[PDB]
Amino acid sequence: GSSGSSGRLCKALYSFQARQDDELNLEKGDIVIIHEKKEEGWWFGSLNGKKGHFPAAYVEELPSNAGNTATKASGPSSG
Repeated sequence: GSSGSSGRLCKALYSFQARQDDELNLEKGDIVIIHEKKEEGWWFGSLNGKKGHFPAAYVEELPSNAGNTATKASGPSSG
């Protein structure tokens, strides 16, 4: 599609409650951007704009994102 293929994606099967800021909170059916997974189960990525350490067993790697998330705004010569 678009020049990329750098970060992987995944869906949170079970909602995770990040005890502290160290970990990352996940919600049932949440797409997280896989940044780095150089750990056993402990994955690293951003959910909704916030990065952190979340479990793998909770999320599941996906081949492609879900449907198509986009919006249409207007401004000073937006496009």
